[PDB]
Amino acid sequence: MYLRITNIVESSFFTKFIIYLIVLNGITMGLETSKTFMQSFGVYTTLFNQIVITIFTIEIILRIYVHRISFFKDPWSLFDFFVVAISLVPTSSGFEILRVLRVLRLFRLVTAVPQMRKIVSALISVIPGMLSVIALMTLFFYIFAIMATQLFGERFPEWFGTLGESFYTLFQVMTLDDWSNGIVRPLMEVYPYAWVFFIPFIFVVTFVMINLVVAICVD
Amino acid sequence: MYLRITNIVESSFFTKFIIYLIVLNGITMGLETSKTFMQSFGVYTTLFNQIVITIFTIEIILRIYVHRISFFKDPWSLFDFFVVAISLVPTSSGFEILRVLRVLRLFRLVTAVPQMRKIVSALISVIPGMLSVIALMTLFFYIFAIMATQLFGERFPEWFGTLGESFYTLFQVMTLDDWSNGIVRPLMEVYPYAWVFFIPFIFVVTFVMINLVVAICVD
Amino acid sequence: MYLRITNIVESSFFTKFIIYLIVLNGITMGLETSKTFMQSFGVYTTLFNQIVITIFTIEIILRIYVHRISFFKDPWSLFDFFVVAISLVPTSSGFEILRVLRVLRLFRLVTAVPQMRKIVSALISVIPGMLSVIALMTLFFYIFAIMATQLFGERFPEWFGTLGESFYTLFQVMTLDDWSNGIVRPLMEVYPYAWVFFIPFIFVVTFVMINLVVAICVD
Amino acid sequence: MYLRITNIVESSFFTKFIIYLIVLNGITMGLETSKTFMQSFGVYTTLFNQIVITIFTIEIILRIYVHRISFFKDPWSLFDFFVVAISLVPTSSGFEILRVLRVLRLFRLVTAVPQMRKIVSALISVIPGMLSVIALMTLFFYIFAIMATQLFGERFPEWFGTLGESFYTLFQVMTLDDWSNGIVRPLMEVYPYAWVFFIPFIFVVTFVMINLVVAICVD
Ligand SMILES: [Ca+2]
Ligand SMILES: [Ca+2]
Ligand SMILES: [Ca+2]
Repeated sequence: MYLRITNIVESSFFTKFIIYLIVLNGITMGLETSKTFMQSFGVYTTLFNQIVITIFTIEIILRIYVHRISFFKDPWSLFDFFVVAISLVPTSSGFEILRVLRVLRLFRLVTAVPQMRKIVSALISVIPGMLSVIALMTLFFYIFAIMATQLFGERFPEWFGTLGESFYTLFQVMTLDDWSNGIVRPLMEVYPYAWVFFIPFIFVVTFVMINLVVAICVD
Repeated sequence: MYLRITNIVESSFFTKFIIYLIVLNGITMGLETSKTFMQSFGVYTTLFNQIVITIFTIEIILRIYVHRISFFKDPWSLFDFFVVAISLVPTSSGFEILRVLRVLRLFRLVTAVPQMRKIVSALISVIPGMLSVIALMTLFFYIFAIMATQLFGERFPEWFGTLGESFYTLFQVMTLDDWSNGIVRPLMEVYPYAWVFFIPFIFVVTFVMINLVVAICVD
Repeated sequence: MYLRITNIVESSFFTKFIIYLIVLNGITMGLETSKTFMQSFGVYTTLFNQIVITIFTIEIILRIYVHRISFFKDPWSLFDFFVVAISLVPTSSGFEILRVLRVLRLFRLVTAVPQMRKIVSALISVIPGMLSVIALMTLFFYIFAIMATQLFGERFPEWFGTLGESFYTLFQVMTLDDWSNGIVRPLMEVYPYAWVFFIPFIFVVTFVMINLVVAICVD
Repeated sequence: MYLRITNIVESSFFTKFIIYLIVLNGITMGLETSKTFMQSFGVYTTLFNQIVITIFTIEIILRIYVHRISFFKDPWSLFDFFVVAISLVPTSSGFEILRVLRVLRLFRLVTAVPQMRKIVSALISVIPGMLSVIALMTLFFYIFAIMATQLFGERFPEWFGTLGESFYTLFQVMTLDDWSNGIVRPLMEVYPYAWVFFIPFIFVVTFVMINLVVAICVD
């Protein structure tokens, strides 16, 4: 039966049927957004939803008999396994985020269509050439975040009262979002010299980000 | 009579006469901004307007004889038809935006002057080389915008209550505009982990956006 | 006497004596900032100022005999002329910005020193290959600024009441400064669809601005 | 004993032991953040901290015998000296930042592990190409800041009262952070024309910065 199903699986119709289902389930989940639509046709939605999840498990079952170990060594394959997995956890218990993480299956439209795969892969491909810097930054963030927590988190615990918060705040300064009037100006009403901490910080972190951008304009 | 008018239309004088009306009508439309100017010379400029709109339809009518099916296959030409057409719809009824859309005819200074035409075309040509990325992002937005609406729209309907509002809010976070103490920090007062949605969101969407600019610094 | 003075003017001493005066006057101007320093050594600094102003006119006089027609055709020279002229307008009368524009003489350190000259010139030379785009943008701003004054100016005059006010607002949105919470969200409390005016505006204006940056990494 | 020690110091195991201590003292400093942790394991860590500091002074002493004058001419060596020297100053007297600047020793994970040094050096190397511009700007910032103080610091001393305050404000306007609603709009309720000072200031300073980024994407 193997070469029967391997012919079924590899069939354009099967792929196109899958891609068709995604773009239908995509449309379905945007309608699940409306409180109106849900009162009207929620049942229609929840069963069509449960149907699709079965069909996707069927497919993923078939897809593995036809690739075995080659499958679990394929990123894209792995992804699809993992996304439908989430979608499988019951409509109750644990963390309600799961019910929400389900919408991640609309990322299968990226996986099931090349060019997208191309583009995604084009994008991803740039990452390893950056991990040298990224690690540099995270070391930097970590070091300043600790200075911040023990320089400012007593009078300003919302922003710096905890390592986690200093990170968050330092990240915010880095996106340069409301970073003067929002955070540094106030800091200075108590600590005149907070500009000595954050102006160097800004320079470093912005400079680095410019280099990292130009690095992707080279390789 | 064809070659008579095909010599009128195709003439230098004709083109430079059209350009002369545009830069005149453009100056006329900025004087219609002032409530003062309108109480004195308002009548002058309303007629001057109807005059030019005639002249432009006369011209467009002429322009079509001289070109026929060639004309409805030229972008720049089509534009001028559509823009003058908008300028024809009576100063009443339906919606008033059409009265406001009339100011789009000053885009003819682009259409009817090279260099501008050149420069506009330079920019536009880059678009098809982005459409892979653009599509990617829209799918990304769509996925997150749905996830946000069902994670935050109950307590925070201003921002995430409707699919569209999540789109809007998400675009805002992307421009990195007051996303911290303007959206995220609030959200957190209720959903401590909301950083886990938005910090990732930010990496991806800024990352991508960096690439898309590096692409346009290659082609 | 000409070649005697033409030897004074071209003299390394003279050149370096000017450079010496600038950096001294510059330091003098940041001391004039302090209310304290002015209550102590104000008269010192006022005379030291009038002195230098003569020295710079004497020089610019000497400089002209030595160069004649050649001098009013040298950018860096013309500047130096005009910027000293400003410094000559009596410590009174007309506008008091003239008392303030006097600190533009410290832009002579750019003129009277190469490398600076080099770099400034390097920068400036990019401008002409941008005027095609800059033109395009101005037309765009002007078109959208008009629309906005006749679409939000009536209820929202602080931000769109006048053609000038809209230009400013539009410039603010373009720099993405508080554009959503500060501008578009409010607007939208009255005009639900203002987003249809601003999101496109923002795409266009930033796209164009991306190109112009890549343009200065082609040339 | 020189070659005995020159073989200890230069040894891989000595390096890998130093890197191992950094990564441990690193972890331990992010734990000293928790007030909880300090009330339980505080003594453990303060002792652990004083230990490593000796080990680092021992090492830095050893490192010097093995290199002599070659050592105080190596950036990376000097750094480690100065950072450990700070850490040597007793847990008392003076400013309190020295007790905080102590966390700068986690910058040794950069100095004493290749790849970072590479990347760091790749960064720094770019700086010399920038110092021509950087200077230009700093003359500019100095010039406008003086103008600003005498144009706006009487009504608006928070932001422009002092030469230093204007620096800071100008820096802020440059990062484009809340610059309209937060600074320039206000100024305008008193000085209608301040946009004439800040629109140009913004152009100039953003232009320059675009070049400077394009400069680094070529050299
Ligand atoms: Ca910003
Ligand atoms: Ca901002
Ligand atoms: Ca803000």
